[PDB]
Amino acid sequence: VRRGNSQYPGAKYIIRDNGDRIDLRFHPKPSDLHLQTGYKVERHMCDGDI
Amino acid sequence: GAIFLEGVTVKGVTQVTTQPKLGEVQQKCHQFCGWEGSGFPGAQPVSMDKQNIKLLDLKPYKVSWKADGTRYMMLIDGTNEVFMIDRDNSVFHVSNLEFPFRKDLRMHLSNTLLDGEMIIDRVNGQAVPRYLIYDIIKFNSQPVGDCDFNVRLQCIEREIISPRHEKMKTGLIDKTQEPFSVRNKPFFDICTSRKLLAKEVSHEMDGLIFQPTGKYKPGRCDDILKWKPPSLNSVDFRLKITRMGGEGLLPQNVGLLYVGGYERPFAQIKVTKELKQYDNKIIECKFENNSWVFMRQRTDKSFPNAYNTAMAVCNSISNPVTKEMLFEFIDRC
Amino acid sequence: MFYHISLEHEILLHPRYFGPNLLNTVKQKLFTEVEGTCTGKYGFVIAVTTIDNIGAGVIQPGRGFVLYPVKYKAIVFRPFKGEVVDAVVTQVNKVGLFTEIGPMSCFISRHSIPSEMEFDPNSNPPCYKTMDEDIVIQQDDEIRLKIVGTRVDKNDIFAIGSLMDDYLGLV
Amino acid sequence: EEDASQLIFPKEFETAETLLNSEVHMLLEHRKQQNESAEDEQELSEVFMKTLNYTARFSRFKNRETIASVRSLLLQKKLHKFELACLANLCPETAEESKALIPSLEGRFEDEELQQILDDIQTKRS
RNA sequence: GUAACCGGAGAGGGAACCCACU
Repeated sequence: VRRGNSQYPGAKYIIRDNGDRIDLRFHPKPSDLHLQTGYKVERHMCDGDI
Repeated sequence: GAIFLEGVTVKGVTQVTTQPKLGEVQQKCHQFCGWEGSGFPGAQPVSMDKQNIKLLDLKPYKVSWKADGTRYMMLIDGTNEVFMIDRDNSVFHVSNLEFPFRKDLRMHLSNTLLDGEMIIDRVNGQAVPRYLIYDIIKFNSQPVGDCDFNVRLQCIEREIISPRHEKMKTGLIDKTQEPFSVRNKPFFDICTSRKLLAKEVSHEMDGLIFQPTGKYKPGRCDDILKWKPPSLNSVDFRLKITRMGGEGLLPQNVGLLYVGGYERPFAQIKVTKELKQYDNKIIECKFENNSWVFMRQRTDKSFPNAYNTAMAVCNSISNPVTKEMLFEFIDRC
Repeated sequence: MFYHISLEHEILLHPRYFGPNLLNTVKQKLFTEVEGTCTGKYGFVIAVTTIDNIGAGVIQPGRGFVLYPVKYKAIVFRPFKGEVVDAVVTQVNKVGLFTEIGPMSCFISRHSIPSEMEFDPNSNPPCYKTMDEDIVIQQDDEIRLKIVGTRVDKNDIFAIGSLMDDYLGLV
Repeated sequence: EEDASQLIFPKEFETAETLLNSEVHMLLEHRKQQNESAEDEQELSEVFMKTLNYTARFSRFKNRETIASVRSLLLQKKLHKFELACLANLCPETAEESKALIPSLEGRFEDEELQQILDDIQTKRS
């Protein structure tokens, strides 16, 4: 997530338990970059993905 | 709300709701400050950190110490035309303050903007509201705000504090009849503040505020650094005590610490019934450990402070700047 | 009226609650979800005395959640159009009298109040009183009441009562 | 259509067992003792507290065996199940009062038997 | 430590025909 969308091995969205969707590619405020164990992160396709 | 000074009521100070004069006062305050946005046009300090403290050696500074008060701007534009402005941009009308002109004592100041505080000072066991003039913005259409900081301090002194004393010396102004005292906030060199922290006023001091000698700039001024004791820390949290139990999860109640302009819970607090009274109310919190905890509830404020404010305070509390921590840092110079 | 009924409910469990104690967490979830709850059809669910049966939980396809059909005995309170129960006063007001029944709160109106129960604003506590000054209805008094109509508000039941009926008054 | 006087009850709600204030109190106090022990449990609801203090102030007889005795003796006489608990909660002192409070009993049983049942109820009153 | 100064707004018709790709 800290790498983000610009760098390829990164994430595009981070989805929280409430369902709030944060977009990583447009200036994410450093507060919501932090993540807990319940959240989902939409990483890019990587090696070994099926 | 509209409360001039919390704790003590001051006679003659009257909040004004009348839109025609409110608009003129606010707009011409913006005009005097050359302030881009809306709201409070005055210069706003920032909390000191490891990066801020460097700025002290890059350029000379003047020092004063923060005392408990509310941010408050006097606009002097006539005999009774004194409209009185706080950080919330609210305007109050004060009656009996008269500002003599130094050349003609019968002439009163106009188009003058001062920077100061309402501080309650208990002397002889009685609360005496006082105004400390630490900066001047505008003076009789002259751009004194573009002058040097020491120059503006001397304008404050000679043009305001002295003519009034001249007129109480002759009795044409009565110190007893004015609603509250008017003074200038004392300023010293960076060397003097070291004695402040054999410090016998260590408990009587709320912190330090450092003023650069440069020209006045409105809004957020990055090189004006306030020093706040870390153990004494501290933001206005808008709280929604919420029973957040996710789908498939045991229902749980938590306190969500919201801030200004950020739609999501900035942080969480250990919600408790002894904290349930102030449901949906603006509060201050202390970040001693990884948990923000409640000291006092601010009924006066209605909005949580900004996200950048939250960031600045988080950085400041993460690097606790203590009196011994900067004492040596200036003693080396 | 208070009852003892068996009810059916299905609770979803997050996979993190599976643990070594899943049934205890199921019991806790059912308690926290149906304790103090209100339904317009069945009335107030005061407490669950026991859980009759906990069925086989089905794993939702595409979702980690598991739902258990649960049988449990619970005590319910749902009032009637036509039942009579004793009630306790909470507030005296000129529009009417506020009285408290179990969990639910109902009010008696002045026109439903018999005309003998005159108002006494000037009594230090506001009172409902006769001209003969015999019956004194006041704060915290326990009274008989006849509940005629019920309303559902945010899935919570409030009702209204009548007091014209005979013998129906102060205990 | 749902009327207590004419004895229309929902079909889903027909077979439920009706309860007394005193036995509701003993059940709720059992639950309170269960929750105060075995800590790390949710705090009881305001509804629970209101029902508990209501049935405490409205408890007719505290004895547990008295509950079973009055239940058994009144059910031995052929009466509808809903009427047992309402009669025992109201505790009328005269059969005229009992018939006024519950119109269903009006004409169901004679005055002498109804008053004898009521007198037994006040006899077991604590 | 101000009345966040706008809140990142992206959703951008459709039908028809023609050519072309595997």
